Amino acid sequence: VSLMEKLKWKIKCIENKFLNYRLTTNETVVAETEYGKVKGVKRLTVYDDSYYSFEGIPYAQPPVGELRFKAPQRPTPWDGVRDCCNHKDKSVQVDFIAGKVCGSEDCLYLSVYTNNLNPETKRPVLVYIHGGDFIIGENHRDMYGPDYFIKKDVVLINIQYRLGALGFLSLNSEDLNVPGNAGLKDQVMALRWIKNNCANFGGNPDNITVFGESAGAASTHYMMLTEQTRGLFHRGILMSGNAICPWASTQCQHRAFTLAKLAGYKGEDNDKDVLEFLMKAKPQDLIKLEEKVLTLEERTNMVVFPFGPTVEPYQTADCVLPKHPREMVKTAWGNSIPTMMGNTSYEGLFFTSILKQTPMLVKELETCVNFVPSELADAERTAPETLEMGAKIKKAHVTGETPTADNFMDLCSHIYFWFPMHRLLQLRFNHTSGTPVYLYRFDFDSEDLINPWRIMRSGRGVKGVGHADELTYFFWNQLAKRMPKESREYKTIERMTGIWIQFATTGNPYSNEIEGMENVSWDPVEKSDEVYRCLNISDELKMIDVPEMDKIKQWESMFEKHRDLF
Repeated sequence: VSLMEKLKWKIKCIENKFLNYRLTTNETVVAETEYGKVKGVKRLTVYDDSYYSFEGIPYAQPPVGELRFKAPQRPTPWDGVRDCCNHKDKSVQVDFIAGKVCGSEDCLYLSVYTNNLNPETKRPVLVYIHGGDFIIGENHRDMYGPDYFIKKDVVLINIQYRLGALGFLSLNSEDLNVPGNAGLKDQVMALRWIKNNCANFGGNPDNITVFGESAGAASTHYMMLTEQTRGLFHRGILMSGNAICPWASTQCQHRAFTLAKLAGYKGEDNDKDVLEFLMKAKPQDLIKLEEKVLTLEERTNMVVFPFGPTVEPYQTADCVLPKHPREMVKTAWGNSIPTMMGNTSYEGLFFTSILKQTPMLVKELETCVNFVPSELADAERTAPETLEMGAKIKKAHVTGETPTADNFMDLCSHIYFWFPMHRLLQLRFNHTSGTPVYLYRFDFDSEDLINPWRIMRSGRGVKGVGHADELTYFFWNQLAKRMPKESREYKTIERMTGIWIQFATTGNPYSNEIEGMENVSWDPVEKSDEVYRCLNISDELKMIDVPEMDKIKQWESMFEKHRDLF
């Protein structure tokens, strides 16, 4: 991120602060929770809709002191009224734009938003789990404003959960009770809170939808896989990711020692002494060092992140992931709830600036051996069969004589999103009984309305619909502006929130009351389908054969002689 955009961002932060003052009314309201009363505030949007805002509702004890690295514990109840008229801290993380550490360990909070606290009928509850690679993100309204959803009669809830090493440290020694996945256990405890408390805000605990994008989609899928959450919610939406994506899990049990050493630890590699050191470290020091944790060997083997969701080494009462997510799909309660999945039309455009900084990355397309799924590749990636699989990847994506950056980004869309989606659909068909799954493809490009993640990846002016560009049409943010009612952007906001609300309500994303959806016949994907069909959202809403299908089939062909691994 350039100094020019950093200054522009700081200017936007200040302007947003004063806008939020002008959007705050003097009307406050009290609601009940199982732990005590909370005070919220009525806010306006730039469109002059209004909503009640409760931020900083605790769903767990602050995970500090002896509770660092542990599963969340239920919070202490209070008498009186807890002030929820302002946001709390985000989880400790490196700011995606400023590049300095921010946040606090005191971050286990959720926010609840609704246009009417005493509605005439109990409302669908939509629960958003943010992405950010399990290392960044927040429920702050400068990124995730509820202003578009609250136009309609739903309850919207945005959760936080622990990030980075603080959320995902994992140690083999059973006596230490640090098995991993604390941040996913935070999500579990928040979902239990939502089930138990949403009725106090007008919500229907029998009609909860969990949705999330990127690592939030992997998170939502994990919440559909684990026995810990069986029956807690009723629809799921996986936006650009799932839990069997190769980037969505890692075995990180040996990395706590490495992190401790980077932070000044002088002792030996045993879990007890390593944990003792990490319990005393300042949290900012651990988070700032996370980028250095992966070893030369792990980088060589293309490990994505050092700490993240892991297969837990031993069983505990709160265990979320007892087996690899591919095996968990086989018995998952969430296979039996209505599900919607989708991606954008140029997911890999996300890598534009990375390829500008290091153009030699395109040389990876000469053989493509480094993109072959690890379960199919030999250890050295030199075996003739591995070169043959790489050649199939190359044929799918290299469209001219010499590989290009655009070819690289197209490949990225598939390795990180489309191919894992295909593998999940095919795996899940073998372990479900007719519960429908619906596909969408987000294909609406505008540069009149943008979001902060385009700036974070240095993508202003870059044409195409990249990863996370759809969030602009779901959430208000501090870079947004009021759009005319007749504008293509405004209509896209109405269509996207409208489809998500319709799916959350009924488990079927089609409604003739959504403009442009009248002539849509949106069937779910069947086991017998050889070509997937999806609702493509552009300036129009159209059912189409997934354009990515041919390339998806080319990736699948690598498994022809290894079908047991597909």
